[PDB]
Amino acid sequence: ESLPDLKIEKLDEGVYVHTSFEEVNGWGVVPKHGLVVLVNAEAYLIDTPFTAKDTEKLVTWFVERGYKIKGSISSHFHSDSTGGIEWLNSRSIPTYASELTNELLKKDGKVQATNSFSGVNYWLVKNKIEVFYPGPGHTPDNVVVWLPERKILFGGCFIKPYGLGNLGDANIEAWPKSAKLLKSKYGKAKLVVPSHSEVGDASLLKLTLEQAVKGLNESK
Ligand SMILES: [Zn+2]
Ligand SMILES: [Zn+2]
Repeated sequence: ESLPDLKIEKLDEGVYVHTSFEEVNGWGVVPKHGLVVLVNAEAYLIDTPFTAKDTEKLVTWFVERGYKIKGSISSHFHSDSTGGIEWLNSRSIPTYASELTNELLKKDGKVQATNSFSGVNYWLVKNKIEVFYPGPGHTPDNVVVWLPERKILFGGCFIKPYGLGNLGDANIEAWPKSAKLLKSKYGKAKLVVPSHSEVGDASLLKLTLEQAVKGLNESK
């Protein structure tokens, strides 16, 4: 009835932070950040909004300012990251997903991305966008997206300094190990964009690490 409208804010050179909302069973509504990275005249969707409406608005807002949407990539199989894939597929816009996240969607009777990748890393665009997989954590497929020439890290729902959040499809045992490996590879971070918290810096990495180890202990 009353849910904030899609917000698109500029983050750096060609990087935009997009936020959509959705009523789940928390203290009500919960915001979710994603990103549009502009390479040249080509935009890329790092995670999509929860719905087609928000995904349709986001796309056109960029197409309006003369940018062709080259594709999207989802961080994990959940909805704050895969909802708008459907809309995108019908408009036949290249959609990407990890082979584990596309398997998980399938499992849930959800439409699948039209492009898969595997391995510890994938260059969506060779020297500008890397997708890294530190290992099971928030969910078992969650990936992280790295912006080389800007030191920005999109860590979606994996990065959660203040609270682990939805433990639904977690791997509490391994989150600490992945959280540790992630702090190592990309500690060279300028910015770190969580899915449900204010933008940060290398510190959100150490925070989620303690947050995760505590979660592991706090269960045994
Ligand atoms: Zn999630
Ligand atoms: Zn989430």
